Amino acid sequence: LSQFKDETNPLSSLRHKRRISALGPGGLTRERAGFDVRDVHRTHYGRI
Amino acid sequence: GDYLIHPEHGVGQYLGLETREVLGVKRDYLVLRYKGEGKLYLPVEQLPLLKRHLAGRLLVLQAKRKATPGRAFPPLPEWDPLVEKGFPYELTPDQKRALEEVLRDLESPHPMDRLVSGDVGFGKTEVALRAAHRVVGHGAQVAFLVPTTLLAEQHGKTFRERFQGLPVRVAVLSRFTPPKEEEAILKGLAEGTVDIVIGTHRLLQEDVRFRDLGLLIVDEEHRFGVAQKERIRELKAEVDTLYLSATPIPRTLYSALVGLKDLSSIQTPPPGRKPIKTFLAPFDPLLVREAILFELERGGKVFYVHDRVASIEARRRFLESLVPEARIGVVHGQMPESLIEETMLLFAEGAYDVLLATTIIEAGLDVPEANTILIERADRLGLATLYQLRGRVGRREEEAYAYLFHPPRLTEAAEKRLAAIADLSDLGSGHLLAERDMEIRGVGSLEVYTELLEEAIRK
Amino acid sequence: KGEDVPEPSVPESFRVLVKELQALALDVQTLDEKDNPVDIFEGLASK
Amino acid sequence: EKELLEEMKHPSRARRAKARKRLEVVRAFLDSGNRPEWMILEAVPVLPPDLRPMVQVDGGRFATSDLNDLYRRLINRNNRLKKLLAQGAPEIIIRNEKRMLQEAVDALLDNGRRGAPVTNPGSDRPLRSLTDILSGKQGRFRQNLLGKRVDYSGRSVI
Amino acid sequence: QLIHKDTGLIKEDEVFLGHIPLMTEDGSFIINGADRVIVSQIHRSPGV
Amino acid sequence: DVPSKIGTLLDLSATELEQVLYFSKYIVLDPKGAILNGVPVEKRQLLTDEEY
DNA sequence: CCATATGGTTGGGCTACGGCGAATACCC
DNA sequence: GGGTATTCGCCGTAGCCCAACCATATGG
Repeated sequence: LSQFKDETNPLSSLRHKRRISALGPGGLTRERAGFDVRDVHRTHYGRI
Repeated sequence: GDYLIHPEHGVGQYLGLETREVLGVKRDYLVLRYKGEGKLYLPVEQLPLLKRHLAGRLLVLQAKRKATPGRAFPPLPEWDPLVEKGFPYELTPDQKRALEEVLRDLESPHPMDRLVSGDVGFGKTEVALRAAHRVVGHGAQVAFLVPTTLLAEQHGKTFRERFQGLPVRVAVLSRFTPPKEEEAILKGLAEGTVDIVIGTHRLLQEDVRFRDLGLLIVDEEHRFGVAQKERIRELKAEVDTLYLSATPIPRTLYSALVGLKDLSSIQTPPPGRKPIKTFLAPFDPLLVREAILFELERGGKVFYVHDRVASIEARRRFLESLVPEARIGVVHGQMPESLIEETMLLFAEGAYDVLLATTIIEAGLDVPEANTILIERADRLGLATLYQLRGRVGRREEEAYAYLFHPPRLTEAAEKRLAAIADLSDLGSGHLLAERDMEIRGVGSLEVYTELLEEAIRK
Repeated sequence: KGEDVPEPSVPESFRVLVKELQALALDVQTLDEKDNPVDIFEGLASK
Repeated sequence: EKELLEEMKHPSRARRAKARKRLEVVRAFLDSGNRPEWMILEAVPVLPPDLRPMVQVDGGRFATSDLNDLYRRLINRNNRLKKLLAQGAPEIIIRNEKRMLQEAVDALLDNGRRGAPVTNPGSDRPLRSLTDILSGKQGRFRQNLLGKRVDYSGRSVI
Repeated sequence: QLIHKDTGLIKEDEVFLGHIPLMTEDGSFIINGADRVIVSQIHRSPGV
Repeated sequence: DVPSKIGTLLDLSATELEQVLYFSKYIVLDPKGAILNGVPVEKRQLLTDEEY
């Protein structure tokens, strides 16, 4: 999560700030990654 | 609002009283700020614990001392014979070759800059004795430094023995010299009624004067001190100096001794000064049982060393739990020295059996029957002490056994260091080359050397 | 020099395989079909 | 091998299979003509130094081939055992040192199969074994024979 | 606060406890001169 | 490697070769007409070193 | 007045899943 | 004992601590 700050444009910096993720130490792995960590639930509506 | 003479934490400031919270108890405390705001509020019940109130100077100087030769001591073919007839004993032809070699350097007007690893044998002051009788052959004085007062005592003893019917005035000045006699000797070498001065740090500290500072005998200078080397340099206003520093500086100047200092060591240890059976190992108490069984089979004496802060005594009690047979003491120092000599005569009387010593300084005698030695913390040590222990164990023709105990194998530089300790049999220049390897590992400029040497000539 | 390339003979990669195999102290019977052990160095570093 | 065949005649199919496996081994050694006494090692080889290149970088540091320092450890082991046998030492130290020399061979061949990987002290990534030079992706097969870089090449966009 | 349980030795002592990087005014992080960024992590909430 | 060749032919395990190679158990190479404490000695049999 | 205890100075040295497998008990 | 899945396992996936030495403090 200690990511390189990107400044290709102000929008790049802003979107990089507003980016959220589901991985990390304590996140998940790509190995057992199914589709539940990939599809969009109906509760994402207006939420993500 | 008051200052304090506080005993156990330095400067104190009484700043009133503090009724503070023990968890349920309002004990009273004192507002005390100390050195760097030591904000202690001690319980007031402890009232009696409180009362109300760089080197480039010497570099260019010794560079000029290189650039200025000085006086020669011509060979004086009666003075060195006068002492030389008095030695009723053989000298090593290696050491004799080095003797007349450095005597020839005395005949040079240049500053005599010699090191010799003449350690143990047929009188190792003997080269210094005949060089000194050349030096006082022109009446010049012989400074003689030392690591310790006991070696100073022993060497001034041998000088007296050499100069019973020879008027070469030797005199000891250190901690144990009586004070009236201390300034008597100070005045006498200041008057030239003393020719040889003897002693440790006090000689560098006591204000000395030289009628003719011809000789300056330094010896095993690594433990004497590198700042003590600089104090020697302060006492070295362009004079001619002797160095029996067989155990040298750890290459902060020893590689610089290559090139300018004359590396004139002797080799070929006596075949009969045979090695001790070295056993580098981990620790196991049964091997200890076997070794002390061998030593009681020969009835000999045992060396085991302890250098850790941990209780020498409860360690000894553990040993006696293992080994109730022998009689072990504790020669941790910070003791009255009556206990020290009483332990010495107890291992002379020998009912005491295992010398639990704790320093090679505390192992500063080679008891003959001590034909084993047990070391567990040699990783946390230095090599001069190591083969001084090796040179302090075992009388000749008694095949002693060295046991070295290191379960941790996790200190790779010190690991190969102990490897290059235990490979060496005896004094066949492994003194020299082992020190070479060690200080290669220890520290690890000719450009600025000869550069500023030139401008020193310009001075 | 302006010519075609020469043609490489026994592979030097395969040579270093033989070398490490003998470093594991094993025999390799590298041969022709008629059992000649063709020392690929032809006596460069073999006694 | 006759009594292994007798076990093959014995109805115990499990011991039939075990004796069958050992029979495969001994039959392979028989037709191979190898001497099974050669599985005990005495004549340790020497790697040529181009194959173990300790070449130096600019800043003093090297291409530190881990087997070279392993070789140094083995030399110290061998000479320690040599001088220990050269003095008539007590046997426990002799046994311990022989055991340690065996560990030295074991870690040199492949570190960390028996016990932990002894790394360089002051480090925790291991000492890359000769098997590691052989086995693995960076090992000889996959690395040095299947994928490489190339000279006389180019790259641009289309 | 050194507060000895049996003595009541009361020694208040401030200690320096590290140099904590400060999120900048826009919200970034200059680290070793270089600029970092942190993408916020989602994961499943605790509970039953 | 599984199986071990010594454990294949001389019929033992990695613990047993651990004991004999790294000096924890004796294995008998000549029975010498001895006895393994009542049961006799037989070649290829492990034995502790003090009991040896 | 001396001694023994204090302390000061360097010196020198070091520290959670998947495939196969392997006991794992189990049917006649 | 010969044979059966089985069931879960394993493998794979940067700190003092004393050693001399010195002066500093003190009761018979």
